Amino acid sequence: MLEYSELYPIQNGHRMMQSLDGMWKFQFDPEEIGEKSGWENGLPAPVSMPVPSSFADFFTDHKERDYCGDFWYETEFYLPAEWRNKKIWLRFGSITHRGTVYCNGMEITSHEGGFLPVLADISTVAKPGQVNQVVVKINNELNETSLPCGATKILNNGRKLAKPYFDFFNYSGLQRSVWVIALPEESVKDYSVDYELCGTDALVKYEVVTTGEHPVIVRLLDAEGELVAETEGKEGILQVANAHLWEVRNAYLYQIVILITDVLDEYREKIGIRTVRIEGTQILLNDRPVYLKGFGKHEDFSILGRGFHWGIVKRDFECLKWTNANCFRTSHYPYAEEWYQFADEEGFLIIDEVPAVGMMRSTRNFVAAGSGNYTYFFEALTVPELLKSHIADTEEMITRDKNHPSVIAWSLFNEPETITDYAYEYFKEVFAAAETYDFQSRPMTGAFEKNSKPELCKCYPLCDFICLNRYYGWYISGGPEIEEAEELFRDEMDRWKAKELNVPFVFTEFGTDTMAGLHKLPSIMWSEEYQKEYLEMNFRVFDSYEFVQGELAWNFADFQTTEGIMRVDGNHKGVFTRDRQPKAAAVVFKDRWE
Amino acid sequence: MLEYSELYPIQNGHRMMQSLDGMWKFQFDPEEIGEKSGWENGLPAPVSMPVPSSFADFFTDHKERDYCGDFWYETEFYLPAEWRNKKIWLRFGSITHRGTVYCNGMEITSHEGGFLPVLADISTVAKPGQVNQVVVKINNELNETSLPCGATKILNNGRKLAKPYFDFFNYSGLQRSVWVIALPEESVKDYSVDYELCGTDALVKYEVVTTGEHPVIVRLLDAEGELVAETEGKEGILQVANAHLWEVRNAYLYQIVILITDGNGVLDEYREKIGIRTVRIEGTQILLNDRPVYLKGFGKHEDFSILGRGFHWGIVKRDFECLKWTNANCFRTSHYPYAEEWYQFADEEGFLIIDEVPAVGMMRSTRNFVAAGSGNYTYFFEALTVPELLKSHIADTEEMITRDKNHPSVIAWSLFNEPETITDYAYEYFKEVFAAAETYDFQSRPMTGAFEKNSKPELCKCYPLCDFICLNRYYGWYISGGPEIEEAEELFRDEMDRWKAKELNVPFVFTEFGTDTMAGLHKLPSIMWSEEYQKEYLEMNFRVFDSYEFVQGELAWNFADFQTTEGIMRVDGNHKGVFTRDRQPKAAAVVFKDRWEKKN
Ligand SMILES: [Cl-]
Ligand SMILES: [Cl-]
Repeated sequence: MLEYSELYPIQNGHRMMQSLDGMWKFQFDPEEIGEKSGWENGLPAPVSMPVPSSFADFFTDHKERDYCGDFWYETEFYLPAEWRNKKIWLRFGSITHRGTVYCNGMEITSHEGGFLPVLADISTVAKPGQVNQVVVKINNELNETSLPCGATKILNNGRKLAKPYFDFFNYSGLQRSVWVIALPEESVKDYSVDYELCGTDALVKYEVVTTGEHPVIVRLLDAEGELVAETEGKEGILQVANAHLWEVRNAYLYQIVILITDVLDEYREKIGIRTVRIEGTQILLNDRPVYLKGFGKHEDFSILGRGFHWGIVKRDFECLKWTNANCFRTSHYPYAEEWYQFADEEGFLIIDEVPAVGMMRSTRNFVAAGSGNYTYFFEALTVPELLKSHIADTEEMITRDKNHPSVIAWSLFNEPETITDYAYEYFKEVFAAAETYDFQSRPMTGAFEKNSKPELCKCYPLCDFICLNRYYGWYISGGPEIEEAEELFRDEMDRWKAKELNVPFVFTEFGTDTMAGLHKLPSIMWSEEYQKEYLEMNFRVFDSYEFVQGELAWNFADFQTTEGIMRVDGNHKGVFTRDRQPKAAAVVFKDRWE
Repeated sequence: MLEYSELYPIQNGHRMMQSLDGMWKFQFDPEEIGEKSGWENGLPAPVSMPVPSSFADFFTDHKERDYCGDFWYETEFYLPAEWRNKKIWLRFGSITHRGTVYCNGMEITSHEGGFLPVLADISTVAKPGQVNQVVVKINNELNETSLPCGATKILNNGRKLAKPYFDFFNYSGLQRSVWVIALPEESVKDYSVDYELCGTDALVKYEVVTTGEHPVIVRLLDAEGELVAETEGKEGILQVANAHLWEVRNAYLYQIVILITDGNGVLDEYREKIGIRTVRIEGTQILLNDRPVYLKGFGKHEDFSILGRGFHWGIVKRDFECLKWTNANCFRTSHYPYAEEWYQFADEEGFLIIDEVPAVGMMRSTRNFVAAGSGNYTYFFEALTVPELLKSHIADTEEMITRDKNHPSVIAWSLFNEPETITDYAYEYFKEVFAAAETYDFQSRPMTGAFEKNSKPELCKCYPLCDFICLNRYYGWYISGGPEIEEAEELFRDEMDRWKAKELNVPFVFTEFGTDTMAGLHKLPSIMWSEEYQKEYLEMNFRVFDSYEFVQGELAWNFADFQTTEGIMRVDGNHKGVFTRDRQPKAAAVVFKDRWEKKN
């Protein structure tokens, strides 16, 4: 279990917080001489770099956009003098992909994983009342011992080029907000809630972790601040009579309030009373079935790359609502915590995905996810280091996101090898670990490439429901062969039906690249009309199987990828353009999903 | 003299700040009932709204995008206990266009002007160690008594529709960051610096304004932190030996430090970075640090996909990397003061700025870009609304100058863009604006504005007031375009020959010239709207500029495609950008890069 708290920062009497967002100093370190040359003390010749954002798309030259290797940030903040006697942490929403944090010259901690928060305890070096310095050494290379997976090519000048095993640009930097926070010396470290429904009434079971021994009181407030339940102890049950349940696209948020007393700490968070259970082939939310309708997405916008902005969230949610979606998948990595906060208010359902993408050794991975070629990926001697990373990223993800009502499943892989017992052994461990970290035991899943065929795949028995990525009519029998493609699709769904697994299937990826404004009569692959015809055919197949309980189309919006001959300025399978405007097919979803 | 400080917020022991950026609560008020119905105490049915951002582009239906009238924002912040016995202010970078601030139920203050900071003293109503509430009524209508000017149509169902007299979309709301801050009870309110060059040495003349009577000392620190000058007094001269001047695209910044002292103690401390440099017009020449400068760059807009005018540092970083690749040294803040961060960063990068008050649309026309050369006068400055418009024009000027005057990057004030000037009612109007501006600026730096074609040499009455003359011309586009471009050139030269013959002996800058250019539209031979036509229009206008000794700058229109109100002459905004709205370059962007690499 973890040496820090994953809880979002708040500001009350006992807990303080100050934003470090703004313009930082930035400098590339291509010869990797920073540590030995005093950069922990300040950067020798930096530039200005916005935070949060991704560094790549600001520059005007290739070597800098495509930089791969070591690079540094530095900034300076004044701590209020009133934060003596408090524990003081730096909280980075993310450090992509790995980094060591230095503060006032001292190395505080290093982290691996570029999509989950990083906590640095600077209590012993922070100078309250004075100006303080923070310096972060970051690395954005890809390998097969960390997620997401890939490789690093050295070119003739010795400069490094990222060669990912995934299909999305390797944005990196400090992409999410950065805080400095003050906690009490005895503090709430973690807590977990589970829900039971008793007719109209409800139980909120909870457990609490603290950095101390003092008694804990837990209060639960309704939307208007009035009290509805109170229990003493670090373990308890809250009784909410005539409970107001969090519903799909109709949220109700209670407020939990955790206290440590003699009052030493207070933590407050919005939660939603709802239950998630798989009965047979159905997904039950509050004991009634739900059908998932929505999109795979990316944290991706012009200029900012993966940088968080609230304006992107607002628009992306006003578009999801306009299509009448109810659900999205945080593909292929946990998002910024603000996305889940807002999903909670709006009643969207989230499949939360750990970044286990790239577990097949292929640099053009999307044509290759149906080629039939096994890459011997889980037979290699780096696999134990990889497994340790994957489990640690699952643990940090679940701890961070488990108390959001919108999060209803965990996706623990996208398009890996599953056709050999080497991969069963691997994934069995991962699921085992995820089952222990989630106090609610909500459904665990992953998304399968076409190569994980019903006859050969070893891993679908680990899944509570099964997610399929399928491109019938695009990478398989596309264009004039599109009727062959429908058959082949039905052929496979027939074989899955024949297995009588009695579990739900969700299509988590299907789509066509579509250039906005390419019209052709008759339609051709890449036009707007072909996208509509494609979707109308996948819909017919989905609607032919009682156990298909969900469609998450790929993608919500055009996004940026590694450049290559099959990628025309990124990936054009969006239903919206990258500036968040709808292609002709968005209307297809809107109508179907009403 | 203003009842508050325009000084950007800092965080030291004496001064603390807290950001309120985030999701605020938002609610439209089409019936205009919020105050009588208690919205000052919280909104009844809100939705969430990013701050900073313009609200318009988030929504999916026209009624909300095109909303005009009253609308309300609300949030809640915790004030640390330790801020008892401090003066506590809310500081909005901007409230667009007018608004009334409420804090814990109480009307604190009102403000008119959508593009400069709003300061609201909440010291008597703030509750430290408790959670506090802010609520703002905003109105984004346009009128003829405030800037920028327009009108307001009432549709048949009672809906208000904005009808601006300007060519940009009427984005509005809380478009810039918002802070709550704590100041000392005796604080630095204001300061001003002027400079004189003394060979290897330099003088920094200054003056400080405080809110009490304890004494001031002023320190000056070089770039590396070391003390290079010190002076007691609220008015002084700092003596910098072996000064590092601030130079175009080669910036050096000192830190100035202003203390209010209680003998051996410190009451207040303010620090800003500044840059020693001098600006002077000598004849037809624009002298920076005693050498001539040719202005090369762009008129810009605070504009970006989804965010509207919302401020983001990444828009800044990208926009400056593009300006550097272009080899520009200049830009004008058309047509309103920008977020302060823009100027802070121009100081680090050494760009020259022309700072523009929002005095645009002073001529009644709703399709006003076909009408800046039409020849039709609209009696704009004889209306009885004009004395009110003058007062808020001066008020915005004083507020812009007080805010921006200490940036090295700011070399001149633009006080109008394309107004009617062919009339003595207009001379009498602008004599007052300029007289006002002269007083608020401690550096008496150059004042100008930008003239439409309508303001001909023989008819214009306002160019005498200008230390240099900015022209917006579109010969080869709105006038005599496409096949007739040969004629557009002779017409252009004929106008310039008349300016020449006046022998005014002042510098002329071209602040607008451009062609709508659709990215990707290629024609051989070229046609108006093709990328090829943009390049040729430009090569033509450069030949004209270069024929006149007194032309000393060229700011092309626009850096980037930007959003306007819609209509038949506007294909999803304005397409005179040299870059796209997503900040990639059309073919005429290298025309600039090459010309400007090889100028000075
Ligand atoms: Cl290059
Ligand atoms: Cl509509």
